[PDB]
Amino acid sequence: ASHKTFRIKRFLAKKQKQNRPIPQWIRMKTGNKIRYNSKRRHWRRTKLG
Amino acid sequence: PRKIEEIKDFLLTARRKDAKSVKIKKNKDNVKFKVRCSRYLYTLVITDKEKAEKLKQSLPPGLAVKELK
Amino acid sequence: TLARRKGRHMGVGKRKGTANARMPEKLCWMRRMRILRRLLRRYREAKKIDRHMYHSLYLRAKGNV
Amino acid sequence: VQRLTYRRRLSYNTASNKTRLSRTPGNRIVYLYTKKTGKSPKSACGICPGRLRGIRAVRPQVLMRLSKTKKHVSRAYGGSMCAKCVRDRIKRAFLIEEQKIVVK
Amino acid sequence: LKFTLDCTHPVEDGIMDAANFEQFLQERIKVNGKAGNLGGGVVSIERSKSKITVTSEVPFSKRYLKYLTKKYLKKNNLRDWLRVVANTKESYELRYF
RNA sequence: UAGCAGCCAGCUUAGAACUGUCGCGGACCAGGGGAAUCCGACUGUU
RNA sequence: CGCUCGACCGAAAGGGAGUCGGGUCCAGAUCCCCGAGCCCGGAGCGGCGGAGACGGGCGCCGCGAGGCGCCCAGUGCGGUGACGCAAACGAACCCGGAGAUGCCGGCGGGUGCCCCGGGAAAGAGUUCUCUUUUCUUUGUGAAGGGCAGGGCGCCCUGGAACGGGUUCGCCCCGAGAGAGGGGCCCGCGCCCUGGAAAGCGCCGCGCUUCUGGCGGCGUCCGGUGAGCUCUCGUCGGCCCUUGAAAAUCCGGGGGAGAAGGUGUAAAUCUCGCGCCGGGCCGUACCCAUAUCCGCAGCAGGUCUCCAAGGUGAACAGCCUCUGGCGUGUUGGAACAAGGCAGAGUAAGGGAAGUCGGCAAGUCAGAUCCGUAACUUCGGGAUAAGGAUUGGCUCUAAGGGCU
RNA sequence: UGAACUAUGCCUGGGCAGGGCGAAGCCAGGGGAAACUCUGGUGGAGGCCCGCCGCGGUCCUGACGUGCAAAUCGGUCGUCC
Ligand SMILES: [Mg+2]
Ligand SMILES: [Mg+2]
Ligand SMILES: [Mg+2]
Ligand SMILES: [Mg+2]
Ligand SMILES: [Mg+2]
Ligand SMILES: [Mg+2]
Ligand SMILES: [Mg+2]
Ligand SMILES: [Mg+2]
Ligand SMILES: [Mg+2]
Ligand SMILES: [Mg+2]
Ligand SMILES: [Mg+2]
Ligand SMILES: [Mg+2]
Ligand SMILES: [Mg+2]
Ligand SMILES: [Mg+2]
Ligand SMILES: [Mg+2]
Ligand SMILES: [Mg+2]
Ligand SMILES: [Mg+2]
Ligand SMILES: [Mg+2]
Ligand SMILES: [Mg+2]
Ligand SMILES: [Mg+2]
Ligand SMILES: [Mg+2]
Ligand SMILES: [Mg+2]
Ligand SMILES: [Mg+2]
Ligand SMILES: [Mg+2]
Ligand SMILES: [Mg+2]
Ligand SMILES: [Mg+2]
Ligand SMILES: [Mg+2]
Ligand SMILES: [Mg+2]
Ligand SMILES: [Mg+2]
Ligand SMILES: [Mg+2]
Ligand SMILES: [Mg+2]
Ligand SMILES: [Mg+2]
Ligand SMILES: [Mg+2]
Ligand SMILES: [Mg+2]
Ligand SMILES: [Mg+2]
Ligand SMILES: [Zn+2]
Repeated sequence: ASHKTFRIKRFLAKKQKQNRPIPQWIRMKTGNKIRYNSKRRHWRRTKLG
Repeated sequence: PRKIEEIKDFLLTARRKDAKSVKIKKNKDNVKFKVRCSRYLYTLVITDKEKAEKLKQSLPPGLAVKELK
Repeated sequence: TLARRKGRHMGVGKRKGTANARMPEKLCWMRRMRILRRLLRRYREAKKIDRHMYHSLYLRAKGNV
Repeated sequence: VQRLTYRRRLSYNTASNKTRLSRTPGNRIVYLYTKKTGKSPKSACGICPGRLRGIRAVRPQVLMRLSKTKKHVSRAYGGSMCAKCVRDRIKRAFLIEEQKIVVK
Repeated sequence: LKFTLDCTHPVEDGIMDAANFEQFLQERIKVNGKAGNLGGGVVSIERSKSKITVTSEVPFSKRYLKYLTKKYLKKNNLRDWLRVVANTKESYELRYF
């Protein structure tokens, strides 16, 4: 909600920075071995609790 | 804000150490002298017209004046 | 509304609420009681009736007379 | 006619979430949160039902910034006892102390 | 009390004329619920060169003149060509869009 | 002095004439009723 | 110096000092900018001003305005009173107040909204005919000063039966009414400071990424109402229901103490103003027929605030303005059967249908009449059973003010 | 390991149009020799009545029944100081 605690807001900040797409240069570095981040979550499909 | 009614009291508050500036608002029927202080904005409503210039020059030197028109 | 002021559109077939709902009987009693008592207090002030006849008419007005 | 809303997070009609309508210089009608009404002091006698007179009716912590003359009267028990019960305490104290002289 | 009607721009372009617009007011000014004889001599209308002045002793709200001026333009199929605007107090000018 | 004059203000009630094709709570809103038997008194609850 | 002291946690709807007006963004806003305040904490000089500070009694200089010595005062003052004055010392300890009391009903004061009257001003709409017409806009914050208005078992004088005063209802009076004169409290209403410079409305000019700026005028005069809400009061009703604690704040009692010896001192509930500081955390958005839960953009579920015009008893139903939307996970062409629904309609008969009046059909508002058996006397009862209802033109009755 | 659903209790908050019958108390006018009675008005009582939101879920054994829904939808219906 709008009323958050510092620990909850610090927990939502990390999950927001983990949900970023894989960098483009990582794909060429690994030779298309890691093409997409296998931990991408959607705010409608997956809930973090 | 406080409203001063006597001319002597206005010149007494305008010479304080915390007098920032005095603003002159020329209305249709009167003319107000708004001296800015640390807490309040004192205002002397002068209904007379010729008594305004006799008080505008009576202001102490060094106090910034702003004629609002 | 200008026509209803003259009585139009307010017949028997244009009413759907009780007479006590269209005009509260408790408020008609409150109006009249404030009109009579105000008249009795003006006659006593103007010395048209004494305080003894005022108190009799006051109780007679409190009853539906 | 405009339908105005609250101005704070509290969206319930609690005892502290009380508002009133004020007309702003911008020709608007907005809510203006009012403080709870104060109560004048009562007499220490516990008999007279009416409140005390000559004393402001504000909140408790508002009495910290008021002057003393705005919180009592110039009588003996002013601010804590009504005038009618003070003059009875004076007569009761004098008459009881007089019967204790007759016994000696 | 005293109101004027400035229509110099429309008569300069040759659209209307103050001669006909003046006669239109004499038959459509409603005084005391009637439009005949202007209620007698209380309401006097004067027509200068492309400038009509209306004077009377009753209040005679000025926006009634704008009500009849626009009523005159619509009658002459030029309502979408002029715009009755109050330039100054006690006045009413006719301008284009 | 069995009170009058001036001015202002609404909203209701009652009666009457006339009138339409006897239609008028014209849409909407809005209890079918009566005589009896069994069980539980009633309101409430599951 | 300390018994009420037994740590501490526990409310983003309880208690809880103090922020409001205008503007600004692609998204922020009582937080930013501008303007105007406020509260709390801080001071051996706490920085000034004012209060505490009012002087008397004996001799002389003296025919004087005043000046010389001693002695004695002075921790404010006014009012019969309620109580009022800018301040107006005061410990331990004690007492009390506020915080801090339910639900319901009636009435009154004030705002907001709605409505009415200006043959009001500024734009717009309509004009085939009529329409001085129709629609929109007409403003003031917190804080302080003043005044309406409301409330008061508050004071003084006085004295009551032919009892009087008084409410919609009540209630009140020799434990002292009515009347006359005062005091206090609430004032969120009005005027003023704020404050029009700003905000809206209209008009004109300049300008097209400094341009995205400058000017003019206006912001008016009243009315009430069984109107609707909110709020402040006030009088009641109900209970074998009595409808919270604490932080915190204040007053009084108390007179332990401190202050100086003739002009000041102690002390000041800012007492007029000035000086400094206010850290940490949350703050975007959705809040629900697509941002929550139900495996989903699920006809389900999920706590609240604001809430207009007409008809009407209504926050019912139907229609409209502000605001919102494209008909709710798709378009097109047909109108067969059979379904779901419109509670579609129907000749004559009217429950013969069926386990069964299932289904839906009749009745329905309101006014005026008229209402049995039975009963715990409360009821039954809108019993049952009749009449009236539109539109239009009039008449009669029900008010206020001078 | 669970009372985020539900059952009961406690603390602290919020909410419940418009109408109807109309009890005690009170005023007035009549009857009385007293006991005490009658009419009108007032008043606004109630696990009272019609009824909106709310809260419930009767009947159609309707719709739906590989549904919108692992219990929902429509009319009707109970209650609403
Ligand atoms: Mg979800
Ligand atoms: Mg009644
Ligand atoms: Mg409410
Ligand atoms: Mg039997
Ligand atoms: Mg049987
Ligand atoms: Mg039963
Ligand atoms: Mg705690
Ligand atoms: Mg709170
Ligand atoms: Mg926003
Ligand atoms: Mg301070
Ligand atoms: Mg002195
Ligand atoms: Mg002094
Ligand atoms: Mg001094
Ligand atoms: Mg409380
Ligand atoms: Mg409470
Ligand atoms: Mg009340
Ligand atoms: Mg008296
Ligand atoms: Mg003391
Ligand atoms: Mg937000
Ligand atoms: Mg959808
Ligand atoms: Mg078919
Ligand atoms: Mg069918
Ligand atoms: Mg048939
Ligand atoms: Mg058969
Ligand atoms: Mg059969
Ligand atoms: Mg049936
Ligand atoms: Mg029966
Ligand atoms: Mg409650
Ligand atoms: Mg019944
Ligand atoms: Mg219901
Ligand atoms: Mg329901
Ligand atoms: Mg259940
Ligand atoms: Mg159902
Ligand atoms: Mg079924
Ligand atoms: Mg099927
Ligand atoms: Zn007392």
